[PDB]
Amino acid sequence: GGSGQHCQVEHCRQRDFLPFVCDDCSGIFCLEHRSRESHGCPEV
Ligand SMILES: [Zn+2]
Ligand SMILES: [Zn+2]
Repeated sequence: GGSGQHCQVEHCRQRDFLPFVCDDCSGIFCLEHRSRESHGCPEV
């Protein structure tokens, strides 16, 4: 929207994404990124 929230994973793209933050991991996460498991969520 305005440089407010961006996927923690630097590898992620710049294009718009799904603003999904992890309860345990404050870092921003995407809906698709989950399937990739690039972040390695503790509850995933
Ligand atoms: Zn992402
Ligand atoms: Zn997480």
